[PDB]
Amino acid sequence: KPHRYRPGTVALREIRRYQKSTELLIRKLPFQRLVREIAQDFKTDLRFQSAAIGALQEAAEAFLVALFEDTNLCTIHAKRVTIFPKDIQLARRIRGER
Amino acid sequence: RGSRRQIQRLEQLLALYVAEIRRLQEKELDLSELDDPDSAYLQAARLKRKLIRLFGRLCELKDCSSLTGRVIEQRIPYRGTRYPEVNRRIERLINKPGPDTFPDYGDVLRAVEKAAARHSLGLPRQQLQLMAQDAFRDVGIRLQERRHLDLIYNFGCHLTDDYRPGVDPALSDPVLARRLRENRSLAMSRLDEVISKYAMLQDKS
Amino acid sequence: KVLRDNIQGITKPAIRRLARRGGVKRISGLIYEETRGVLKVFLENVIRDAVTYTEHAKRKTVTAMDVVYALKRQGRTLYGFGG
Repeated sequence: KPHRYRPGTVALREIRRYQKSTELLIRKLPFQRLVREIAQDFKTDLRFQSAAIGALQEAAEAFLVALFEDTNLCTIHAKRVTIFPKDIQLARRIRGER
Repeated sequence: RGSRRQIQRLEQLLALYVAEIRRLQEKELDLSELDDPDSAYLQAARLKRKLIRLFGRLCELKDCSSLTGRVIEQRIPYRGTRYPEVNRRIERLINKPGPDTFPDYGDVLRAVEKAAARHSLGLPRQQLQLMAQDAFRDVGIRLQERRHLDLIYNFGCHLTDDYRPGVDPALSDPVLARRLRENRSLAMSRLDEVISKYAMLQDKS
Repeated sequence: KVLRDNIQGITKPAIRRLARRGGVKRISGLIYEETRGVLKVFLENVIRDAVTYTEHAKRKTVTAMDVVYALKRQGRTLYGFGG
């Protein structure tokens, strides 16, 4: 059982969330710019808390990854296959949502 | 054991990083700021990276592992086949550390084949294939569950830490609830529509 | 006959890694644009709900809390969060 470091000044629950932030795959500048692109279509006077952008990114990446997990789990071949739009669609029908 | 003084200094810095991250998280960004490479969001992300590096350095200083208590640190057991050698290989496959651990069917089938060949189990091809498919299904469920819990147990920040579903404003304002219901119909159709759009484009090629 | 799309934004390698994180190792050409499109649609869906909350609160800033209430309405992704 590996020894565990527990800082005296910061809770591990905070540390875990920062760590997850460093694990995200979409570059943060393009992500915030995509949010801008969407917001422009709603209202030119909308502001976003920075933390709201962070929640959006964490959730959006989980959503995309789950689409791929579902497709993966529905794909059973002895030789590997390239995944196409129809595979995503089918898998979403089989084990995905709504 | 590490220097008590240096540990106390570094932990002070760690807390300073936290306070600055929280300050940046509460900044309100207009549209021009969302276009800024030096926005509060990007400053915050850079500070989170710095903080995680410092955390790692403190782990090394106190001779601890770099674990943080993430749900994805929890090992998923697999004992699904009648062959413990195979079971072992699958369990190793699904418990590699980090956020990218999620095999495809091919990886599981390869683990089964390799285990069987290594231990001369004499298992024929179709038995291996069925074993692999049952395994892949079983571990797929558990991997998805572990990731889901890792997300919902480690989401947001101090600003959302007091959230509870019973405080949802829509619960006591039917005009709001009605608009959200309308939005929901639209959202589902929009997602269906993009999925179907790319399926249709595939059909034309 | 083959052609390379231009963009500003979400790069091919990022989309490759997102697919890989889900265990998908090989994706077709259309998957890149599809992933960008799906991402944009999901974000529009969340932001539409978030802004509905912001406007209900008579605010001009979308808060992390607005985004949470919105995310909870988008299905499985954040299911179970908060209680």
